[PDB]
Amino acid sequence: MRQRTIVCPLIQNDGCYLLCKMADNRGVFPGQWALSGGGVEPGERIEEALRREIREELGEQLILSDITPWTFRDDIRIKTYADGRQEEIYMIYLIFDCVSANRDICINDEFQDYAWVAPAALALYDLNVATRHTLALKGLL
Repeated sequence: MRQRTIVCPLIQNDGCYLLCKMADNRGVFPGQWALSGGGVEPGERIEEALRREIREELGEQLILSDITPWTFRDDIRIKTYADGRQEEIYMIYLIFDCVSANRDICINDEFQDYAWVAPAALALYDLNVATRHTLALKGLL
């Protein structure tokens, strides 16, 4: 029963949403599509954590017009060990609406590809579970 808080940006430009394709040895299923995001370090505000993770994962050339808190949600993930023993990980997600003023992306090693996706197409991507739950809540699927 361990605990993680994740800050997640939902980045939009010109009506399209940014999705990133996870690198081939990341995730339980490799090469799923996802929102970027990460944890909040001791000593940092949640918006400071968000902006740092954007720069790290998507590069310094991406210019944000604004960032607004949207909503939160939670999930339990199970980690199953080699002998079938399990541990639960309790995740809280803090989701921000982000509008970017441009589309210049430089992905880091966590990702292998990215796309700017029309809302109608989002559901059809092989989204990871977290990303599907988030976009579903937003009414985009």
